[PDB]
Amino acid sequence: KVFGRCELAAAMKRHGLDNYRGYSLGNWVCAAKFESNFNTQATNRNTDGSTDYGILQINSRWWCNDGRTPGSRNLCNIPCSALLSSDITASVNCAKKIVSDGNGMNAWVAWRNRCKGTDVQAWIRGCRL
Ligand SMILES: [Cl-]
Repeated sequence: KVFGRCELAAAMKRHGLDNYRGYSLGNWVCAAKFESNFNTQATNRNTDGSTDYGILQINSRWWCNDGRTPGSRNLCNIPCSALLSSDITASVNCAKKIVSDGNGMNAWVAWRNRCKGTDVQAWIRGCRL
């Protein structure tokens, strides 16, 4: 599922991401944009052999099990495939754990490099929320 900008904003708000750990809704939409182009099926392998999954590109090294990242963890206690669903509940719930681990949204490189310090509110402008 490829989300619309406002469709995704609505979904994230409904799942309680707006100002979660102090991150306004626009941060999350900006992050999803540059991480996955709003595409729940997005996947990307990285150097250590781990894989990033879903609309928020959650990594198998720590957060989910994909059966092919030896010595990794599964801190969200989910199969990584669950992160590829059209329903973002799994991704959002897992994201909540990640942004809570002490490093905030810096855990998402795309957010750090492309959303942080920008006018992130622009990402939810015009949306019925
Ligand atoms: Cl991540």
